[PDB]
Parts: sequence; C-alpha cells; structure tokens
Amino acid sequence: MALTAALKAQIAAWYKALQEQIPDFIPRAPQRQMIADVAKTLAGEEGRHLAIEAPTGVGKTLSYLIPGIAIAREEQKTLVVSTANVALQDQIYSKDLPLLKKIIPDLKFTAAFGRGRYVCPRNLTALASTEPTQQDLLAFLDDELTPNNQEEQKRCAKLKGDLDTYKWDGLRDHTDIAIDDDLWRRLSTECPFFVARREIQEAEVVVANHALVMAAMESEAVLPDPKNLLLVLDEGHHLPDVARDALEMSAEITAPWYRLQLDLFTKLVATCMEQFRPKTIPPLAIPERLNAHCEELYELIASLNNILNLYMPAGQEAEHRFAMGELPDEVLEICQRLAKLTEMLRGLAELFLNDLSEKTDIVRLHRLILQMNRALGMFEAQSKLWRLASLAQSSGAPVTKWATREEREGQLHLWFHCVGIRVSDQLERLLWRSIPHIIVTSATLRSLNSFSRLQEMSGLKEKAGDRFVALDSPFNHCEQGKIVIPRMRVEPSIDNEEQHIAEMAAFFREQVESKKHLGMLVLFASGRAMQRFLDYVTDLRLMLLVQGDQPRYRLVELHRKRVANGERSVLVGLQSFAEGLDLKGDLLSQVHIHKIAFPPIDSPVVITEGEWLKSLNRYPFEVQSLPSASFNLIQQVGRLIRSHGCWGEVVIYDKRLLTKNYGKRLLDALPVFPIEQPEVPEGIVK
Amino acid sequence: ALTAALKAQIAAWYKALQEQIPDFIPRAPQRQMIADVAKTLAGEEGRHLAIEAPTGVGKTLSYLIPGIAIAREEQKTLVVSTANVALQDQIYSKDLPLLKKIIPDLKFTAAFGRGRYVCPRNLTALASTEPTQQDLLAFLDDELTPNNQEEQKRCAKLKGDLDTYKWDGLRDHTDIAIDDDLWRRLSTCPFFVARREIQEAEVVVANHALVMAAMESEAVLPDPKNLLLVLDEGHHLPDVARDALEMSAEITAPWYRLQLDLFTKLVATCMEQFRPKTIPPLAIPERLNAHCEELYELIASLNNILNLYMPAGQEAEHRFAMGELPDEVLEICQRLAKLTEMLRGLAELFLNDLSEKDIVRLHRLILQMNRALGMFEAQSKLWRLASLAQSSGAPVTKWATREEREGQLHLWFHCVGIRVSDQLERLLWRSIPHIIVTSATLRSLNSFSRLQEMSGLKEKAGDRFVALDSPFNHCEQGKIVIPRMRVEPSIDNEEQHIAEMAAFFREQVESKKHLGMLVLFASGRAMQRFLDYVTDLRLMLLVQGDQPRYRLVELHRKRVANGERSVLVGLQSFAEGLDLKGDLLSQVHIHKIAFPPIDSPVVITEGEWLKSLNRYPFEVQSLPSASFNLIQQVGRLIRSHGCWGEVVIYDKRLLTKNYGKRLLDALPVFPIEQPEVPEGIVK
DNA sequence: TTTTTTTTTTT
DNA sequence: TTTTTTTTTT
Ligand SMILES: Nc1ncnc2c1ncn2[C@@H]1O[C@H](COP(=O)(O)OP(=O)(O)O)[C@@H](O)[C@H]1O
Ligand SMILES: Nc1ncnc2c1ncn2[C@@H]1O[C@H](COP(=O)(O)OP(=O)(O)O)[C@@H](O)[C@H]1O
Ligand code: SF4
Ligand code: SF4
Ligand code: BEF
Ligand code: BEF
Ligand SMILES: [Mg+2]
Ligand SMILES: [Mg+2]
Repeated sequence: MALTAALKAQIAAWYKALQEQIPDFIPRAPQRQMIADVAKTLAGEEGRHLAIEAPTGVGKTLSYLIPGIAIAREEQKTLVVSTANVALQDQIYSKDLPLLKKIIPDLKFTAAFGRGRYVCPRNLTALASTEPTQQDLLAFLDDELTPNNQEEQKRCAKLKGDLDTYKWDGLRDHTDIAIDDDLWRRLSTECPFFVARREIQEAEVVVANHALVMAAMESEAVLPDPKNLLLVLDEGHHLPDVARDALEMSAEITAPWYRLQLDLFTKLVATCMEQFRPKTIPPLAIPERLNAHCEELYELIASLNNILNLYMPAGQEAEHRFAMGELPDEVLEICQRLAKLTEMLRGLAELFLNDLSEKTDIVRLHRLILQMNRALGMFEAQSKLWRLASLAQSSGAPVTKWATREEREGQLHLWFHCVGIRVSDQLERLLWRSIPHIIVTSATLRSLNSFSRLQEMSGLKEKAGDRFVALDSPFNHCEQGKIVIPRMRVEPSIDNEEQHIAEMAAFFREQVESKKHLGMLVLFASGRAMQRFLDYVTDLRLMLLVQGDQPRYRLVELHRKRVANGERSVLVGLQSFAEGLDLKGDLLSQVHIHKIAFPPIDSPVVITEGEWLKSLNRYPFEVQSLPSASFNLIQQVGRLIRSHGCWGEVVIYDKRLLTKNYGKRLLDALPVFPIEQPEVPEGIVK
Repeated sequence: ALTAALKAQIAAWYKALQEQIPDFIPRAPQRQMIADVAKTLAGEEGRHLAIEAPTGVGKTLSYLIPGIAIAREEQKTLVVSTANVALQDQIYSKDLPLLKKIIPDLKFTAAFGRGRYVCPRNLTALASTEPTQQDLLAFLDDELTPNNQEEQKRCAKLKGDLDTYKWDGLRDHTDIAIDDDLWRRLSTCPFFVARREIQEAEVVVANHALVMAAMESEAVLPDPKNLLLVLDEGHHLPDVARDALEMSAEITAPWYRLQLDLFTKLVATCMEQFRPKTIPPLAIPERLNAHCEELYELIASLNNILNLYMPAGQEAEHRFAMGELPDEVLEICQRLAKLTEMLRGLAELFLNDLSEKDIVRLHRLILQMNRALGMFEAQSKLWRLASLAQSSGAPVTKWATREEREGQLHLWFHCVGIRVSDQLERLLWRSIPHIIVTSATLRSLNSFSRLQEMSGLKEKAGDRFVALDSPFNHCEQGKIVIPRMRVEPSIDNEEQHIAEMAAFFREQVESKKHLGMLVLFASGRAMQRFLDYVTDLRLMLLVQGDQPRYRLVELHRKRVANGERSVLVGLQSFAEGLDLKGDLLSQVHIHKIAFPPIDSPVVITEGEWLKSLNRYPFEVQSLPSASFNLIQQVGRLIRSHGCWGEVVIYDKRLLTKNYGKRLLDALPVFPIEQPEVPEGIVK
C-alpha cells in the first residue's frame, strides 16, 4: 500500500536528474502533482484506477513514465504505455523514452504494433524480382505477387535491401520509402513481426496503441499477464470509441458458403476421431448427433438469409439497419438458437484442437491442427456475433444490428453485424477489473467541467475506488500566444467546401509570404479537404511535409531538421498531427486549423445511438457531436504552447466560432488567448 | 510531529505514574524507550522501531504512555498486540487499569479470535435440553444435546453467569472447566460486543495471530492507516506470520468432482433465475463445463502422482525436499492456479451480482455462492504458492497429507513459505504508518541481523534498531542454581530426570524460604509427568490446564499477598511476559533448555535449505530460539530493584555441552551455585 | 429549444 | 558444531 522509501527516493532522484537533462528545465507544479498521484495509484496506495486530466503541454509523458518505470522495476512488472495512434507511439519511443534513457541508461523499452503493419518477407521477395512477369493464363492462376511496374519493383528492392541493411524494422511507418495502400496490402499477408513481438517479454516499457491493447486483452496472447501489468492509457479519452470499434462483430452468413463450412467441419471432426481418437468421445462428435446439429444450424441460417434478403434489393450491394437495435421477433428467435448452436460447435472445435495439440504422426497432425484452428476461429466469430445479436441491451444501451450484401470476386456475400453502443461493462471485464491499477490520462477528459461523460462512457466509477483529478495549466497562454480568427466570408458548410478552402488557402499563402514563422502546422478534419487544399499551394510543395507522402513521424523528424536549419517547413496532416504531437518553440509557431471537426454521423452505430439518445429525450448533437468537436479543438489549439518559451498563434478558419450558438462554448473550453480577427484576401476557387 | 503539547502530556502522565507506583525507582532505559516510541509513532524518526529492552525494565508503560497520548491527540486506535491470551489478560487487568486512574476517561478493550467466544445459541441448547436417550430420530437430527446431565448443569451455570454479566463469554475468562470437545460445541452475542468495543476503543489489546488475520481478512481492525501498532514480545512475529501464511486445500478427487458439479449447477441456476445483465464468458455452460473438466482431470492426475509417494491406502504424508516439486507436478500446479483463480473470480462476480440484487430463494443461492467463493479462494491461494520456486528469498515448503475423518480418506495439499519477510512487508510494514516491535530478545549474536532477515524490517526502509540496557543489579540480586543432576535431559532419560527434578524441587519447597515459585516446562508431557511426583503438594500448586492461565496468576497473587506459599506451574504462556515483583516470585524452576522441535515439514525443509547454503541448522533454527527462551524464562525472576531469589535450571547441559557457555553468556551475569540432588525415585 | 458529416487501429 | 513439540488464528 504505502509507497516505499526506496521508491519515493528513486522517483525524486530521476525527476531531479531531469533538471540537468532538459537544460531549459522549468519547474511545473502540475507535473509534480501528476507524478505523485500516478505513483499512488500504480503502487496500490489509494484506490483502483486514476483518471487524471492535465492540460496540453503540462508534460504528462514524463509525469507517468518516471513513476511507472520506478514501480515497474521495483515490482518486476511491465509498464504498458498506450496512446491513440502510431505517430504518438513513435514520438514516445523516439523522443521521450530516449531522453529518459539518458537518465536510466539500462532502461529496456520496446514498441508493439499489430501484425498488419509488418511487411511479410515472402511477399517482399516476390514483389522485388528483377524478371517479374508474363501475362500467362498460368500466371493468372498462379497469381503470386508481381511488381506492377518497374519503379514499384525498385521500391521493393530498396525496402528489401534496407531490411537486410537493417535500416528498416518491418513496420509500414518506420521507413522513408513511401508505400501504397494497395502495395502495403500485398506486402503484408523469424519474420519481423515475431522479432518485434519477442522484445515485449524482456522490455520494462512497452509502447502500444489502444486498438492493440483491446485486442491484447481479448486475445490474451500479445502482452504479459494482466496481473503483471502496469498500464497507462495516454490520450485516454479515445478508449470508449476504440473499445466500441474493437468489440464490433461481423460474420458472413451466406447460406451455401455456410453449408460448405458445416460439411467440412463434420468431415474434419470425423477424421480427427478416426486418426487421433480421444479417450472420451464428445457426444456432439457422434456423426448422427453432429449432423443433426449442423442441419438445424444450417436451416436457421437459410431462413435468416431469406428474411434478410427480403430487406435488400435482389442482386445488388445493399444494407439494412434495424432501428433502435430491435429485431423482429422471428429474427431474434433465430439469433438466440444460432448463439446456442454455434457456441456448441465452437466448444467442440476447441476441444479437438486442445486434444490434437497436446498430442505433439507429426506432419499429418500439424495439418489437422491448422484446419481445426481455422474452424475454431470461424465458430468463435459466429458465437460472439449471435450472442451479441440476441442481447436487447448491453451496458444500458441497445446493440446496433445490421446486415450487408457486399461483393467479392463477382459474388455477393451476406454479412451480419453487431455493435454494442455502450461498452462500459466490457471495459470492466477486459481492463478495469483485470489490471490492478491503470492510469487514464489526457488533456481533454472532462466534458462541461465534469467527469460525468467519461464515467458514463468508460464505466470508471468512484464506488469501485477510481479517482478523478483535474490539474491546472502552468503556462500563461495570453503572455505567449494569440488565437486569430480571420473574417472569412463563408462558414465551412457542405455547400461551401470549395469556396472556404480557397479563402483558407489565400490567407495561408500570405502567412507564408509574411516570413514570420519558420515552423507551422496545417490541420484538416478530412483527407479530402486536405488533398483539396494542396491543389492551391502546389507552387509551395517543396516546403510542405504532407501526411501520406512519408510515414507520419518521419515527416515530423524532417520538419524538426529543417526548422533547425532556419528553413521554412510546414507540416500538413490530420488527426495524427492534431493531438499529442510535441514541437517546442520555433519548431511550431503557427498552427492553422481548417475547421471545427464535427464527427461524421452516417454510421449505423452512430445513428442507432442517435435514435436511442432521442428515445431517452437527450439531444444527439449535445451528446455525441459537440463534445467531440470541443475535445478536438482543445487538442489542436494545444499544439502551440509546449513550454514557457513557446510562442506564436493559432489560426482557426471556422467563422462559426463567432457565428453559431456553440462557438462561445467552444472558445470557453480553450485556454485563455487574446483573439484577433484580420481580414482575408479574395479566394479564387479553381 | 512531537509537538510541545504532546511532549508535555506524555511527560505529565509519566509524572503522575510516579505517585501511582510508590515503589518507583528511576529507570533510565524506560525513559529512553518512551522518547523513542513517541518519536517513531509520531512519524518524527523513520518508519518503524525495533527496540530491545531487557526483562523487567518496564516496557508495557514505556510504549503504553506515548501510544495513548499520540492516539488520543490524533484520532487513531492504539493496537497493542502480544504473544498470547495470558499476556493479553495481563495488560488488560493490570497495566491498563493502572494508568486508567491517571486517565479516568481512557477506553480500552481486548480483541480475540472468534473461536474463543461462546455461541449463545449453542449454550442455550446445551443447558436447556436433556441428554437424549439413544434414539435414531435424535441421532438423525444431531441437535446439540449434552452427553450427560452433569454437562447440562454446567452449561446452565455458564449461561447463568453469562446472562448475569458475570462471564464475558470468552473461554479464558470463566473458572468453570471446559474440555476441548465441549468448547468445540459451545462455540460457532459476546463476540460482536467485543468487536463493537474495538470500534471506539483508544487501546485494543490483541495477539499476533489476530493481527495477522486482521491484515489478510480486513475486518477485525480499523483502517490500517488510522492505527498505532505495538508488537510486544515481537520476536514471535515471523513464526506467527509463517504459521498464518500456510495455505492448505483439499484435493480429494471424488470430493473435487462433487464440488465442481455443484458449482456448475449453481452457476446455471443463477443464470436461469437471476440472470446478471452482463454474462461473463466463463459462465457460458459449454465453457464452464470445459473449464471444470480440465480442472478435474488435473486434480485426478495430481491425486495419482501424490498417491505414488504415500503409504498405500492409509493416513500418510509426503514432503518434497527443498520445496522443489517434480516438473510434472509443477506444471499441474501452475495450471491449477490459473483454473482455480478464474473460478474464484467467477464466484466472486456472481456473489456481487446476486448480492446487489425474491428473498428466500435468492438468499439461499447467495449463501451457496459465498461458500463456493470460499472454496475457490482457498484453492487459488494454495496453487499460487505451489507454483512459486521461491518466496522472500527462500524455498516454499510443499507437502501432501492423507487424513481420515468419518471412515474416508481426504487428500490435502499444503504450502508455506519458509521466509515471509516480503509478505510481512506487504501486509504489515507497508500497511501501518508506524509500528513498534519490542521485546527483551530481539538480537541474537549481539546483532539485529537475525531479526532483520526474519522480519523484513530494514534500515533502507527507514526502520530504526535500538538496544537498551538493564538497570537492575542481577549479580547483587539473584543466583543461578544449577543442581548437579545425575542424568542429562535427553530422551531415553526423561523419566529419570523428571524424578530427580521433583526430588530437588520438593526439598526447595520444604525449606520454606520462598513464598512465590514458578515452575516452567518445555512440554505438557514433561509437566504432567512431573506432577505425578508432587501430588501431595497439590493444594499449593496452581497448574496450567486446571483454570484459565491468568486466573491462575490472580489466585497466585492473592495467596502470596496473604502470606500463603504458592507455586505456579505452566508452560510457554508463563515463561515470557508474566510479571510477579518481589514476594510474588522469588524462585523460578526451569525444567530444560527449550530447544524447538525439529519435526515440521517446514522446519526440515528449512534445515536442508540452510544446509545447501552451507549453514549449520543448529546454529540458525535451534540454538537462537533456545537462547531467547532461556533469557525470557530467567527474566521472570528480577522485575525490580529489591527483587531477589534464584532461578534453578535443571538442565546440566549448560555445563556439560559446548553450547552451554553461549547460553550462559547470553544471560545477565549471575553467580552460579551447583548444589547436590537427592536420589531420584522413579514412580 | 438547440444541431452535425468521414480519423485511426486491430482482429 | 547438535536439537525434539507452545500458541493462535482464517
Ligand atoms: N519541467 C519541464 N521543463 C521543461 N520542459 C519539459 C518539462 N517537462 C516536460 N517538458 C517537455 O515539454 C514538453 C511537454 O510536452 P508533453 O509531455 O508532450 O505534454 P503533454 O502533457 O501534452 O503530453 C515536451 O517536449 C517535454 O519533453
Ligand atoms: N519505574 C519503575 N519502577 C519500578 N517498577 C516499575 C517501573 N515501571 C514499571 N514498573 C513495574 O515493573 C513491572 C515490570 O514491567 P513490565 O512492563 O512487566 O516489564 P517488561 O519490560 O519485561 O514488559 C511492572 O509491574 C511495572 O508496572
Ligand atoms: S510468417 Fe507472416 S511474415 Fe513471415 S513469411 Fe509467413 S507470412 Fe510473411
Ligand atoms: S454468535 Fe453469531 S451465531 Fe452464535 S448466536 Fe450470537 S449471533 Fe447467532
Ligand atoms: F496533452 Be499533450 F498536448 F499531449
Ligand atoms: F521483557 Be519483560 F519480561 F516483558
Ligand atoms: Mg501527450
Ligand atoms: Mg513485557
């Protein structure tokens, strides 16, 4: 419970070694506060988890890293630091942690990423063949990867050498060679993914992202045991959303495909029995029983195909969302029985998998193990899906339910989808009650000056011993920067995107001509808006580092290097650069914000949530839209001031901050800045 | 900190005490210990304080005065814990009353385990129900029925003294004899009255076992953060700790199959009738059944493996050397730890859900779930320890026992860490802000390293280690009398040696030079045997086992005060904290050097681990505790300036053997006389 | 009452 | 080096 004397001493010595390690170190009261509270929670002195809000630039990273590393070493535990995206992962791994390793020269830290971001060596080799192709029928059936053209081949040769000259580690984000979305789909499914994941076991600090932490809690195969984990959820305000996205379930239900899956599974169970018989035979493994079971399950799937197909236009890609997540009684009945039958088949598959796997006819057995694993995976998905479709509520809210008919290989496949609108109870099972003590931190945790929204979405509760701390900002923003809202003619509506982007490009272009700022950042709410904006500043492309051209944090580095040379450099990007990115002083003195980032509203889950909110007589704009845009605006504005020596301005090109009823509330959530309103040149939409 | 108001207050109380003790003689180490205990308890000087003061210095008042002052200034409960119930009673009926005069608003209570309280229901049944004559209907019911009428009458006078408020309900606080069988039936409302008194008492007088339990089952004491804790006779703490931290759980395969079947059916019935609005994955029937099957198969395998180590179909035992399990058994234990921990969590979750939630049926399910939780708590802790290779830098003792109860055999698995320093660190040292550990025997070979290694108290943590001096003039105040026993106190000579000791003792009584005597034995066997030679002296003997211990002490004091000779005879409980100044005790008879029994699986495994660390087990486990024991025993005699008399030690190995020097050198310097012994007539 | 539109990650 | 069974609790 109580912090040891060795531990407090160790934290104090490291934190003091910081004064000599940041030569321009200035004491920060909230940093000290957050060190103490983080130490208390992680060491098990006062409560379960800590949701601690500390404003942008306070220095939260070192605030949780220092105590976390101390307690990890003393307790022989693993500190897991999770952030919102790979760019912020890279920043912790490449900038914060190395600075801390100057103070702790034996610190061992790694970063963890999902398998999909790692290049596959077989695909890379095939993609980097000098003599690539024939347009053979043989080639068409043998469609192992071909280098589309010669320059792309050259890319793959470069990446292939740089893998073997060890510049590249295997991750899409960790090379300077730009790679295409489709080319990455080709490149990525001993190998870099396993040599990367091996380092987790011996690392004291693992830098992950929230998606990977969610998958890790449910898989239970990527991180160490939860009881041996110290977990910090940096930029924690994204956890519910990520959790909701992690717990979405989708499975194919196309009846002929489903019947074939059941046929194969029957055949596979029987062959396991005849070749590697278990000691006790599962009742469900008896052939008459097993295909009685499979026949009932198939007929249920066929009827659900008929029913769902009556909703959608025959023979076209389509979708149908059930309002309020309420299924018709017949469909719910079917779902409940499918949950039963697919769970039973899942359990049978798991049983055979364990039996075969314990047996470790080695090659024959390995083939059967892989097959049984694939069947097990399929029934796992099924079971989760139908158990979710059968719920009338989950965490006090409906479950979004919808079906799609989508195309692959010229064939339509029927898919069914379920998403819990609220997810708190699942967070309780996967994180809150599984990890002894967790830090949830961010500069934007409170909504309307309350932890109420967060408590509703995450499930964290005072009654369970969760603490909620709101810290102050040490910087005097009015003495360091200014918010500038140009008097644009057009609000950034939907009818005005071209006009507004052209007027923004014009003003921006004079700010570049002003030569007042070597370091600037341009932030957009959508890729389309950004790509559209780049059409107006083409003559400037040499000075721009744009998200998409090189991996995000490699762009950040290039920016740091140019600004250090007295060169004008402009970062252009999206959400990844709008949050957590740390550019001190001259590295970022002018931030351009394209818009208020109101979230998109077209998803089945978001509109089902909207109808549920309205059924509870709550306004969806107030609940699901305005806080998202407020939080985003606070983070974006927060890119500017990172120190008492930071300086400059935040241009916000959304006149609605003064124009609409919600503009006052948005500005009130921000740090206090003087506001200037300069005039705008003519915007020539092209 | 130690404010001026608090210094003055402690000062003033210690001032009034001089008038309440008119035999007062100034005691320097007493003053020192008072200042150190106040400093530590107020937080001024580190974390915890291990302070050794010699026997009789007056430690009780030394820690009581600062503790009460500081506890009162703030809003803390001073928990005074000592080694046994007899010492609890001595603090409660003697010392605390003595400074309650000075502080007439002082509130103090004693806390004991639930086992020491009578269940008023059971007492009522036994007193108000005639013995049944042999009738199956009576047998089938197995209602509490007194074996005979004598027993019924005695339960009736126990109930009369209870309801007349003449008996507090504690086994130790009535003079009516109660054998272990009858107390087993009388006990499970006095217990809740005692706990309520804990809630607003300024001083709570406990024992070490109850503190340990309070630290793991967090319900007997208040929030640790609001506690001041003194551990009187603290040299017992590691042992208590070790004994409390032993985990055992049944693993009988048929029994285990039964328990898993019941838990499965119980979970399903909860699901069907009080479904929690969130289903835990493990509660899905296909998964809970797969889980329980795997668990059962592991338990059956473990049963087979262990049955290979133990004598065939009988009461048996098997201990794993060095606490190292065969690799297959380690694998099984690790998997059992996971599986039982998961089932424990599921039972807890369901208990929480039912509990937060059709009163009669649901109450029934809640009690069933709480028992299931209990069973899986025991299992998961046991396997978690069985899985460890080391705890607190030492092996984990691991062994299985097969015992018979009602015509069937039960298989049990037991684990106990040999060192518990880290567990004491997590449960005590890091849980209470400031703790006094005090005793007359804290150092061993004139160093605090033994206590440091056993307890986990360390300087690094800001724990202080103080050794005070004795004011008393032992050489000018008493003698060590070692008679020339013909036979050593070995094993095939015990009858002979007890007959000689009885003869010498009998002449010491016939001399009439001592009004107060204490006879101390190392075993109940030896004491009972020696009593066979003094039956004619029975009327002046007060013997442990005949009345509760401290009530024997009180009778002893009354008789001695009225000029009648009195002889206390007892064991460990009379050997340590007992205080009899002056006339109450001028002759102490020590039967033996109390070397500890070397019989425990834990003690054997410790012996071989010491050996593998190239340490002589005699030097670490037997001799130091014999020295502490002898020092404490000898320390019963001299309690003051003007105390007088002698300590007869009937173990001639203090002169014959080579550890004799070291035992004698560790005592206060006493002249040693070696008188002749009468012939020993073996009865 | 109010109002709003597409980022990021992993399975 | 040599030792041998008290006490208390969940
Ligand atoms: N006491 C301090 N003095 C000076 N710079 C600091 C101090 N603490 C942190 N920093 C640096 O100031 C910036 C703080 O930013 P960061 O930790 O990214 O803030 P946030 O809390 O938004 O994550 C970083 O560059 C960090 O290295
Ligand atoms: N200053 C003193 N002078 C004389 N007797 C004292 C003094 N202080 C305490 N005593 C008494 O001496 C006896 C021994 O004290 P006690 O606390 O039993 O010693 P120990 O330190 O071994 O526990 C008690 O009766 C106590 O009240
Ligand atoms: S293992 Fe994953 S990465 Fe290595 S080759 Fe097979 S697929 Fe490509
Ligand atoms: S003690 Fe507890 S159980 Fe025994 S009677 Fe009083 S209340 Fe009922
Ligand atoms: F809150 Be900081 F800008 F990451
Ligand atoms: F040290 Be005293 F005998 F309690
Ligand atoms: Mg940050
Ligand atoms: Mg004492």
